[PDB]
Amino acid sequence: RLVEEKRRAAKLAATLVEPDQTLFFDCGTTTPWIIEAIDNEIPFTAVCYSLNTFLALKEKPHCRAFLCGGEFHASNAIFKPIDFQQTLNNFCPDIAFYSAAGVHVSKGATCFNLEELPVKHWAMSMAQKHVLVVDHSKFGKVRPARMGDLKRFDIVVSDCCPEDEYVKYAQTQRIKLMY
Amino acid sequence: SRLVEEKRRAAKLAATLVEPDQTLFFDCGTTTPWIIEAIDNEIPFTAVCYSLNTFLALKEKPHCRAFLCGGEFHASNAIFKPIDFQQTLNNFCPDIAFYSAAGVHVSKGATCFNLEELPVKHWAMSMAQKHVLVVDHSKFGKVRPARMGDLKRFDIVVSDCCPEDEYVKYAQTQRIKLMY
Amino acid sequence: DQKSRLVEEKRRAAKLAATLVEPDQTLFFDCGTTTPWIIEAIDNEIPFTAVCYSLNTFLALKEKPHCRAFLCGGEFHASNAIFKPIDFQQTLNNFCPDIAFYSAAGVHVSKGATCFNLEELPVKHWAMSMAQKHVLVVDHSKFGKVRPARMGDLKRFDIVVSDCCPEDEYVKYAQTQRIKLMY
Amino acid sequence: RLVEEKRRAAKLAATLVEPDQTLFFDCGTTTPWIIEAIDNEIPFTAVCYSLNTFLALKEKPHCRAFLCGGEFHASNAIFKPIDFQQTLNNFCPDIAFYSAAGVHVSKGATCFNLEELPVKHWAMSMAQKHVLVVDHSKFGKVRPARMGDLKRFDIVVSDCCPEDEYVKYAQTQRIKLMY
Amino acid sequence: RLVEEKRRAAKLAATLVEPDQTLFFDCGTTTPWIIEAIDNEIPFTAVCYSLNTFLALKEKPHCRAFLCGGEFHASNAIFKPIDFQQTLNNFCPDIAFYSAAGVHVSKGATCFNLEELPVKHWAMSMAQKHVLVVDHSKFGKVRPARMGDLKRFDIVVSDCCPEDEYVKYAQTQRIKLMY
Amino acid sequence: LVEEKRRAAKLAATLVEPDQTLFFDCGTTTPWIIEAIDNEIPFTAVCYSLNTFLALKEKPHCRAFLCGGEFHASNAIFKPIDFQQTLNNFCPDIAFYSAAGVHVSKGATCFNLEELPVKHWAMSMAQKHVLVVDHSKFGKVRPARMGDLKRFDIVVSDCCPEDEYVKYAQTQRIKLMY
Ligand SMILES: [Cl-]
Ligand SMILES: [Cl-]
Ligand SMILES: [Cl-]
Ligand SMILES: [Cl-]
Repeated sequence: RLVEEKRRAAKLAATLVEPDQTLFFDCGTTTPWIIEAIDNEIPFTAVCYSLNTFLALKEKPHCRAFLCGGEFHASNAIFKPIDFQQTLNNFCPDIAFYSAAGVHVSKGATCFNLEELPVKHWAMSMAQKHVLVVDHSKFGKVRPARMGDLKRFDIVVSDCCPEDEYVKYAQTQRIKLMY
Repeated sequence: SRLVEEKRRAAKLAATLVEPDQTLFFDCGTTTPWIIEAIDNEIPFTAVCYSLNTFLALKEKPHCRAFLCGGEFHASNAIFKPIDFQQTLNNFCPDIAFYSAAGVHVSKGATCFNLEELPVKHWAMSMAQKHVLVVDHSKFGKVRPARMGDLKRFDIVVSDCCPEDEYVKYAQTQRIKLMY
Repeated sequence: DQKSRLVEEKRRAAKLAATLVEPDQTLFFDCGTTTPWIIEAIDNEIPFTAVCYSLNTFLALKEKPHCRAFLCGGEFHASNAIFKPIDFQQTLNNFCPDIAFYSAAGVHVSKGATCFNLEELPVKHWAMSMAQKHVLVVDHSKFGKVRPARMGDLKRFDIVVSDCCPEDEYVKYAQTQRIKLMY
Repeated sequence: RLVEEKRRAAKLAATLVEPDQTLFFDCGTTTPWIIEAIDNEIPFTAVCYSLNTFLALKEKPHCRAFLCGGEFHASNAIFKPIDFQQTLNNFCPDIAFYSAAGVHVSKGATCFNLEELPVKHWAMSMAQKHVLVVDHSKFGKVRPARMGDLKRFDIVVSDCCPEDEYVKYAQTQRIKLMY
Repeated sequence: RLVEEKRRAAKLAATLVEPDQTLFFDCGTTTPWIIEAIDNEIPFTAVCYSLNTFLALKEKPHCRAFLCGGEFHASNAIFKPIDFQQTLNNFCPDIAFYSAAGVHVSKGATCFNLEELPVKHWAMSMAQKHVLVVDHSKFGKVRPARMGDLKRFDIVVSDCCPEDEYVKYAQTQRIKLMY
Repeated sequence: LVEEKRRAAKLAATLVEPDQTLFFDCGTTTPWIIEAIDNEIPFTAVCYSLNTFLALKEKPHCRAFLCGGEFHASNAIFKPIDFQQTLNNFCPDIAFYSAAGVHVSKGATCFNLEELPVKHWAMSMAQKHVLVVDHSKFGKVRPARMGDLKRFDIVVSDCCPEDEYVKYAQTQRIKLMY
């Protein structure tokens, strides 16, 4: 589970949040720790597509919360839109916080489920700043559903310094590493 | 909190209308979750809703394919209000829509407390194939500020006991089936 | 002059009518120069929702910091600066107001409540059919007058608010029809 | 502010108005200049959803003015219909004049408030010709409420030629630029 | 199952095909009769998303057959794209031929399966002319998956003149009825 | 060489684990791999040819994906026009490849160049690369070059190839299964 590592990376990712921003939060067990770490006095607007992520936003007294609806999928408790992403097409989030099961220089960022790709792809195209929040265990892993190339992300946040391969790759692509 | 026993009986009767593989719409409130709980746990069905407690009840049904209408979250009745285009809901023509109402009045119609619930209630009233209002005996004669529509918009009104003769006569004249 | 005395009579009736507003109620305000004084007299700390169909009524609601204001749109008409709804399903059919506050140019025991403009009857009749409590707010000069547009029988109003008690025939009619007179 | 630039762009947009047309005017401080530029002898029907826009139409002696009613929102003094589906039924404007706080090739046209999206989306679905009227400062900006892709607009009107990025996108997508 | 009626409506729909057009064919047992009715000498490009439709196109010597890929669903043997936003982004068919289980004046065109809506919605958004081909039994029926309002279709083709309420709706909405 | 192809295909099928995401190349060898997978093993598969898809369609526990595009009669394949629609969404656990030639110098080759865009996609995105060829493919040189043999982690055949291939496989750390 690496809960302690996820919580530390998420706390560092939360330092990027500014008052009145519109934020996108991906699914999984890492992003809810970002929501918890945001000071409860900071007002913000948030969009999400998973039950545990929404329930975390619901506990923030100054969060204007939006949920992308659709068919419920038990894995990661997500909602998958039938086709058009009406709710999401109304936003250009200041920051999108992403989750991934794998981070690979050649293969890119991957996840376990294809059902999560439509919303992750929407965020990658419509958000203004892309922040991948992943514990150290995700580096070097490759899962079967592909989100995209690592160059799609502006910042990668983790619990400790990634291997030298990712440090050098991040320098070349101007990807900021926070750990 | 109050009239749970009555809400349970109305829900029990409403659940008998469900048939296998139907697409069902469930309104917000504390009555409709009891309908979902009363449905045969072995019957497969597809359900559409727009509120958190309604969705959580559908999630507990092993053979329910559940859809949630998204949008802005409103604390009252824990609903989701679409910004404008009802994308998820525009994909459905439910076999049965189960509605909630704070008031049932012969001339003013069915009413609720919150205007934010009217867009999805009006959608169901235009797109569902059968309209079933599920209300306890206390809703009859009450009028709240947000108007859902005329009682002739419903095919069936389900309650825990027979309403006053005023509603029996009205339902008989309008061809509205009363179930209690 | 006669203009200033008319405003203070309307303001006195409107100030008394404002005492009926309770927190979180949904209110309807009619058109004219009496209803804006009701809106102004409501405690600025009381939250409420209000629907109207005229520009001056809307502008008065806009000044209330805790008023959730709704304006019935449509085509604009110069007299009383009203909006004629094309479709009542747009805004008005969504409401069953807790209280409807009405204006009238005439109040008569047999001819009923009347106004000058037939164009205002569609919205006035809508409110009379859908609101939960009906409050007619009129200065004393309106009693006994009969204008061409008929709103309805005086018995359709739960409360009639004026700047002074009307003549005995109105007091007796109110007792027979269970109309509360406020003055 | 840029009042002179807004007036010059709006004056150019007004040249598209023909007698007896039905026009939609968006909210903001640019569209009132289009209304001012229309010849006073030209009769037309107009629909709007904001107080300042309506007051400008009321001042036009040969304008049959319609106001889209609903809940009042102080920002831009707009009215938001209770039910988007019942917005201005049976109105099919010949031209819709739109406002935007941001014009971006990838993110599209954006505005500051989500409460303005329902009537803007109504016009985008019902109007026969879509004209975006924006001063040069809107180009490159991305605001939190998204109206739609720039290809949703038939014409983009401005006070001067925008950067080559926009001239190129308009040329490839066949979007007319007027300046 | 009115196969002769489906074949008659399909033959009439086939008269709209012109050489070198790009055509979309919906799933079901009505559209394959349109494909059979097209002269085997007429060259054309076909887009489909179902196995039986594809196998019918594969036999047309001058047809360039394109298959919309994705996840296979046994009902109607269709393919559902992983991400609707990336579906056939380069095609703008001259004509889209649609299927429907229900044709209703108020509720619109409906089908039985939600998995068919993404490609049906893609065609409705990208094709230049929309032609619904339905036998007389579809009129008045309502199924649970909604494709859209009847006004989304330019032409409705059937095996006989439908009931007066459909003739009136079509006249008012400018929908051409072919039978 | 149906018996030889089934022999090699059956050996290749022993590599499949439940719940894996697999890529199956075109040709008449890969459908025999699909046939050999136990019908009770659940798996997800992506392909780009008609016969390969029809083979997946017969597996009751296979979640089947077909990469679309323009149909091409030879090897009955689909030529993708947009890699973003289906293929770029996958990083398969195992890619099972076909080839008409296996040569130390010329590498793995096929007859049709229309197959290279999808084969090259698989070679770059799959996690494990398994070339399944009967003994007759060794030493042949066809006109469409897939890539050097070192790009494949495993080469599955129906019998031991000539010593030149055994030694080359050892120097490249390629596993030979036969
Ligand atoms: Cl009057
Ligand atoms: Cl709102
Ligand atoms: Cl595809
Ligand atoms: Cl190399």
